[PDB]
Amino acid sequence: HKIKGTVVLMPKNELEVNLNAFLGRSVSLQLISATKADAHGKGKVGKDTFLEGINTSLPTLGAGESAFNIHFEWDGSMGIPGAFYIKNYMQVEFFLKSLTLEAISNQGTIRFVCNSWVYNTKLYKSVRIFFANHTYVPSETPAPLVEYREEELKSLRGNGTGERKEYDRIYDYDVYNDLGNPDKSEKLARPVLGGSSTFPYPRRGRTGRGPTVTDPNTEKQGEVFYVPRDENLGHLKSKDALEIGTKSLSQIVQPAFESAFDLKSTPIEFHSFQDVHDLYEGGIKLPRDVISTIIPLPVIKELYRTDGQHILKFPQPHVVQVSQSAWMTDEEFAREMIAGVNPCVIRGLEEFPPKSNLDPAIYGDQSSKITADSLDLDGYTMDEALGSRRLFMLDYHDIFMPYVRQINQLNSAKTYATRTILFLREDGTLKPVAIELSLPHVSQVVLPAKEGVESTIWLLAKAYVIVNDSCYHQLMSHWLNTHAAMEPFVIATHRHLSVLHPIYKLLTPHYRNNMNINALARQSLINANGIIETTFLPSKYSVEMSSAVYKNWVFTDQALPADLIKRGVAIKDPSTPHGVRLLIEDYPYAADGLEIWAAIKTWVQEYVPLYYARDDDVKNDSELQHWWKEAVEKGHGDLKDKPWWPKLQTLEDLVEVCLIIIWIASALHAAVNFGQYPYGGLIMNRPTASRRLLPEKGTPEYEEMINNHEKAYLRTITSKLPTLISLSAIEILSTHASDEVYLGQRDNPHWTSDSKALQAFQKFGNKLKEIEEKLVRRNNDPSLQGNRLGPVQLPYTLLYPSSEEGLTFRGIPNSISI
Ligand SMILES: [Fe+3]
Repeated sequence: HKIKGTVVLMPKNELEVNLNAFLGRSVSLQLISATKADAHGKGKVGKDTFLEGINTSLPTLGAGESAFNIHFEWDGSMGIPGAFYIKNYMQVEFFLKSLTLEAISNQGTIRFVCNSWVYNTKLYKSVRIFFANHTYVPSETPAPLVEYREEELKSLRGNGTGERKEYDRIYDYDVYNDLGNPDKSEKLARPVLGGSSTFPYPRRGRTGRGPTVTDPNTEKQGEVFYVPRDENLGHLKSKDALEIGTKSLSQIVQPAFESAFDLKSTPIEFHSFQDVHDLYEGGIKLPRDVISTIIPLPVIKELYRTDGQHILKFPQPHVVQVSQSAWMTDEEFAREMIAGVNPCVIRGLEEFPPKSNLDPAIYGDQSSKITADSLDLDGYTMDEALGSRRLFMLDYHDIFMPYVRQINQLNSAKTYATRTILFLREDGTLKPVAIELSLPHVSQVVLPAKEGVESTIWLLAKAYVIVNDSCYHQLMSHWLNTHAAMEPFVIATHRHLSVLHPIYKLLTPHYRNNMNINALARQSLINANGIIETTFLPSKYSVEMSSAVYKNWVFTDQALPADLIKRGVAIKDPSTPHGVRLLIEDYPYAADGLEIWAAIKTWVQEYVPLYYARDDDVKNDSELQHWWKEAVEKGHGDLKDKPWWPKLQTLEDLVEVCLIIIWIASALHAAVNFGQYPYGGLIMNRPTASRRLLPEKGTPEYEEMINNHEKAYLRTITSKLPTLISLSAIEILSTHASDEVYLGQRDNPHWTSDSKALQAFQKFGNKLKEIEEKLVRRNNDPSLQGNRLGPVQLPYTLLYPSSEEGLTFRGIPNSISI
């Protein structure tokens, strides 16, 4: 007869960085039948129904939320509602949370989970439609809803043309042709990444602003880089809009810092290690007009403590919280390769010497010059060490050698291509035993030393290694393997899986804020003269170097067990719980990771069978098949010919693909992202650039090395000004916003009506709490102190599932959210 409903929404003002106006004829809803169809087979549509009154007597409401009453006339000819249209006649958009229809019983309640911005009706080509929270593979869709389902998908795809506007909900692909700024200056031209065999690259979200005047292949600049509207996350609290901090850092803060150095208001260079420690003790003193430009900015103002006049004070990095000098030890240098910011590059060594795969015609003999007899392996012979699998390496030789010549031509950059040899001691810790520093076209081996000028040469050798590692970490482990690799799957999901689809509901929580942070990164982080180019060694070659590495990116090798085996740090072993035996038993990233991997695997294995009983059902799901086809052939289309792509013809394939996607977006990104300021907030520990080669004997640079090793170090690594910018950047990227959604959580508890899926999700969340307790016990186990805490006394918490807000060195978000 009449159906009572409650609409929950958020006015615009609540999510930026008058309630009676919603009443009257301002907002119309029309219910759509799931069971009665018109003559053309489409669900019957009801009459325009308007919000009747405010509902303050609702206790479930959250911050910024308002609830409205509504009553629908729905007679016996109309059936059961499964969807609704909404039309906003106001001039201002609002954020629609939910619609709930009440019935005589609690089972007869129908829930609509919306979470979508609704703009004025005149801006939309099609009326906004929303579905109830029932889950349906395509063949199970109630017949009267079939055409609505497909038409909404078509609306989300668009036609591949047009400039995208703020309120568009159109997902499509384009190449990375929007990073250069040639119309401003020819020196800001950058290669188009993607769509060629020279520069393969994952696609990003299409924006459609059109060509520059000087280069038809490059996309012109804009003040706002479009993302589909519901990707562009609002926040209740402006301090949680961390993603906009990078834009302010580049466009406002960096020019202000630069002015202070131009005017010689502060020393241009660090002169001692104390000058660096000062940054988080008494602070750095800057002119008042610089401070007054910085501290009124949202987000930016949270990065520093200030006296309001002259002081900016950075927070104390975790890595120096117990020992100011432990970072200099060989033990910590080695330990951070398995428990640091970038713990996933080290490889097992099964032959010696290590060899290069580079073309000898271009580079020279590239056989390693390290000799077995020069190494102190704690009394082991090389034969013994290899055979017991105690030798490991951090090999950046082949990755960097193709670019060293171009980098070293730049004015203030000089680098080597490095290899580091590591030995696994009988006590279970890694020992660095040699570093090889190579140039193309002298190339030196450096051995550990604790005394004399040689100990300084060794300290500098470690710095060149970490410059390699930092660049690889930021551009490859972090930017390429998580942010960039994931965006094509986000695009494909929205274009081809209905909101009704079980796999849409499984994956989309692991996409939150991903396209948004990436678009802001294209604008201010990885663009020409952006933050990365300004602060990291390779300058304008940074992003294209990640294209060279993408040539070898393999989707199925992103699975954690596969990665460990590929790198030779584990072996296949069915006698173990996880199917792999670690060659470095105490390996913190891998040992904790395997626990998280297994819990996600169990969740996916218990969810997929709820909707697919047999391999046939996977093959016959046309949305799933279109989704995976497009993700590979367009989204990662430069690699579409590779044989290792799963074909998605079996349940096992579907589980594997979903598990890998969830892994990349949650635990992998967390493990490489949230340690950036904790380890790298001391620039000497994680230098981002090197500016000169090793001094030659008999030069004043060499004499300086003998008499003042701290100054020799600081002249080698990142200069003070880029240090200040990069520390601010990585402080932002290392912070959890207070509205983060962590692994095992979801934003709405009624995301599906299927009680079976809800219970399996409850079990997943409980397992994560069990694992966190297990990991806590590992960090309290004295036998594992050597690798989990190290000389820096910093327990490895980066894979604890839960976290409070802030710069916490722990917590696994669902998604690539920062
Ligand atoms: Fe990130």
